[PDB]
Amino acid sequence: EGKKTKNMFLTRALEKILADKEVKKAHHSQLRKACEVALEEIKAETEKQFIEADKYFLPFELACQSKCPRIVSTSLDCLQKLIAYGHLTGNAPDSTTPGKKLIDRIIETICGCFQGPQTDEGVQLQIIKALLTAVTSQHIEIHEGTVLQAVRTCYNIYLASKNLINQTTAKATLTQMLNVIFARMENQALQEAKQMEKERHR
Amino acid sequence: EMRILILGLDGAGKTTILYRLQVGEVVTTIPTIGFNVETVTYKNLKFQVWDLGGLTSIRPYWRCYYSNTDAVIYVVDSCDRDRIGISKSELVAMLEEEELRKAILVVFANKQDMEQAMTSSEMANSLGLPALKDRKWQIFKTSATKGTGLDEAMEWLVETLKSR
Ligand SMILES: Nc1nc2c(ncn2[C@@H]2O[C@H](COP(=O)(O)OP(=O)(O)OP(=O)(O)O)[C@@H](O)[C@H]2O)c(=O)[nH]1
Ligand SMILES: [Cl-]
Ligand SMILES: [Cl-]
Ligand SMILES: [Cl-]
Ligand SMILES: [Cl-]
Ligand SMILES: [Cl-]
Ligand SMILES: [Cl-]
Ligand SMILES: [Cl-]
Ligand SMILES: [Mg+2]
Ligand SMILES: [Mg+2]
Ligand SMILES: [Mg+2]
Ligand SMILES: [Mg+2]
Ligand code: NA
Ligand code: NA
Ligand code: NA
Ligand code: NA
Ligand code: NA
Ligand code: NA
Ligand code: NA
Ligand code: NA
Ligand code: NA
Ligand code: NA
Ligand code: NA
Ligand code: NA
Ligand code: NA
Repeated sequence: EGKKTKNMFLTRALEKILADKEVKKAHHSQLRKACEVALEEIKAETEKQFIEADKYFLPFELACQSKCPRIVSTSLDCLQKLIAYGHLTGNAPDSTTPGKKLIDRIIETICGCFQGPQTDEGVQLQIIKALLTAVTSQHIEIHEGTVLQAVRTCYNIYLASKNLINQTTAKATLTQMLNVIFARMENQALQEAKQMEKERHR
Repeated sequence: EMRILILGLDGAGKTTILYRLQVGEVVTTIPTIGFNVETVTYKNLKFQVWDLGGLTSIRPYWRCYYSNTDAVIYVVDSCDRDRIGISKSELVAMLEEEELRKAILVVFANKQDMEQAMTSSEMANSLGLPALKDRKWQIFKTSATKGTGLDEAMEWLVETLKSR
């Protein structure tokens, strides 16, 4: 089953960004441009004919860097839906980056939306959700430095947050994230051992 | 302002219901792993609605989110005859939890749009809803793929929250 849903998320999120007030300003002009350019391509390719999300990360990274919680939340929610549905894999390494890939840069952008207690509470929540999804996603391979970063960010939110709902979520998210990571490590060890037993038989 | 959880076994239609309530569309979904959370507005109380995964391995995490929960929407596959005993088992477990003592229960017999579906009564039985006390609750036939049931169930729920 091949899906329209990827596209709806990408386009509707971009539209919501472009539709927001504070993005009209020249102060968010780069963001405005990025979103219009991305849209100009996704629309142009959707009437023709797969749409590859990896190429369109720039508007979301920029939205995340905005000084408007509204823009940031919208960006974070879209990224979580993108990663979750497996449209945003991020398996291409930038230049200085390796041994790291696009995905590590995406998780890092997510983590950087948290600036301490003063961070908007809805953006906090959005950060917890997206990290949980990222870290528990079976599609993507995440560098362990990026894993530890994800982990540290959730725990920081848990300490610093004034919002009890957010604290508890952070708490629950950490436990699940950790349990998943460890389950996954143990299973990888298992597969490696099995291959090795198989090779052992020349 | 009001905290709502959507719970139930995997495949039941929790996530589809979620986005059918938020933007009135049938979204294509994946098995939920990490929670979903959305702001929903039925005229006119503000809702924070949480959607957790119903896979076996995720269910123990449900209670981590019972804190301060105002109401629970519990979603059951009306065609899952094999597993309705498990929905009961889980529904029983969660309503034994002290953090949910004053939460409103709403059951969605989902996938009613299909012919193989069980009835409201048969399902309310198999989930042991009559033996519930002191619990405020009601069961509702629904299809999330179509529109049937959602508006009646939400209206009930909304009134019941006000009333309390
Ligand atoms: N026929 C019919 N199918 C439905 C209905 N609601 C959901 N489905 C389908 O059942 C499957 C499960 O939908 P989801 O909403 O993802 O189920 P879920 O409750 O979130 O399951 P988990 O995320 O694994 O916990 C999907 O393929 C839906 O298309 C319904 O009302 N009628
Ligand atoms: Cl998010
Ligand atoms: Cl920090
Ligand atoms: Cl705030
Ligand atoms: Cl753990
Ligand atoms: Cl070898
Ligand atoms: Cl605990
Ligand atoms: Cl009650
Ligand atoms: Mg089922
Ligand atoms: Mg789901
Ligand atoms: Mg779900
Ligand atoms: Mg409302
Ligand atoms: Na437009
Ligand atoms: Na445009
Ligand atoms: Na193409
Ligand atoms: Na949002
Ligand atoms: Na490795
Ligand atoms: Na909150
Ligand atoms: Na619509
Ligand atoms: Na509260
Ligand atoms: Na069945
Ligand atoms: Na009890
Ligand atoms: Na108490
Ligand atoms: Na009583
Ligand atoms: Na009605």
